[PDB]
Amino acid sequence: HDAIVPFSEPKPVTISEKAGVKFKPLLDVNTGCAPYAAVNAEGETSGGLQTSGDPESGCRGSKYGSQVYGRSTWYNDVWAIMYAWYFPKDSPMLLMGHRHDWENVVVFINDPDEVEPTILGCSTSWHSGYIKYAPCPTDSINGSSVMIKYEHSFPLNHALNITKDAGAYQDLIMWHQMPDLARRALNDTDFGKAITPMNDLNFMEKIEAAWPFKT
Ligand SMILES: *[C@@H]1O[C@H](CO)[C@@H](O[C@@H]2O[C@H](CO)[C@@H](O[C@@H]3O[C@H](CO)[C@@H](O)[C@H](O)[C@@H]3O)[C@H](O)[C@H]2NC(C)=O)[C@H](O)[C@H]1NC(C)=O
Ligand SMILES: *[C@@H]1O[C@H](CO)[C@@H](O[C@@H]2O[C@H](CO)[C@@H](O[C@@H]3O[C@H](CO)[C@@H](O)[C@H](O)[C@@H]3O)[C@H](O)[C@H]2NC(C)=O)[C@H](O)[C@H]1NC(C)=O
Ligand SMILES: *[C@@H]1O[C@H](CO)[C@@H](O)[C@H](O)[C@H]1NC(C)=O
Repeated sequence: HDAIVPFSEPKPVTISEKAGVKFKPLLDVNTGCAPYAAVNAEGETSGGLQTSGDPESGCRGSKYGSQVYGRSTWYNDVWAIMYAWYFPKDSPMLLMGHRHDWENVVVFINDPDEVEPTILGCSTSWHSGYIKYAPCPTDSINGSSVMIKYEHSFPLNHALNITKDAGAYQDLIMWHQMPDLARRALNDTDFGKAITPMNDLNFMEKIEAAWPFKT
């Protein structure tokens, strides 16, 4: 329980690293787990938590701090950045819920190599699909940080959506900055009902599913 030590956020050097840090979302959590690190540098992964009668018990926050995962690519001449969070359980009241949970938002900007790139759209994970916004509404943008809420509405489990309430930042690690042992684990580990969204199997399919523009 709470054994995984997160990666530190390295000081950004490349275009994509700098943009990754610049456009980190704010995450506000409502009645669920705080985000936890899913994997460590040695490739061990979180065991999650069994479902129980309280949505937050055991997962109010790691003694090691939190993590947010990032991965980016050009797609259809727009720059797409995925931010993903891992939670040890998703266990709402009245619902069966499950061990493990992965959520993500995809932020779309015009070009990462501008002094002030423009957010063009944003898509928030919703039970394997997305809620798509084009444009990303201004009231949910805090500087260059989209404001995201993790919450549940009966009769479905937790999901993400934009919000006007400012949350908090987590230490960001980008896919390429994790050691090969960690990427191997994120590529291969079975999280049951939760699917790791930025690993090599799923990332491009997810970016395509997240495309919010009326093309
Ligand atoms: C995802 O988030 C969006 C953004 O907040 C949600 O859309 C919003 O839904 C509410 C419905 O409660 C709309 O609220 C307004 O509320 C008053 C209540 O008195 C109503 O009278 C107004 O006519 C108006 O509908 C709000 O306009 C709407 N915003 C947008 C941009 O659509 C959306 O429901 C969330 N989706 C999920 C699945 O949770
Ligand atoms: C998920 O990410 C991991 C880590 O980046 C990828 O595993 C790494 O990539 C290849 C897998 O084909 C391995 O290289 C191969 O090693 C064998 C045995 O030494 C050699 O015969 C081949 O010529 C090739 O060099 C690499 O060792 C492996 N690393 C680890 C730690 O597993 C994996 O490919 C990714 N999965 C997907 C679906 O992309
Ligand atoms: C923007 O985020 C900060 C925390 O990062 C918060 O203190 C502030 O109230 C937010 N402002 C708006 C307008 O959302």
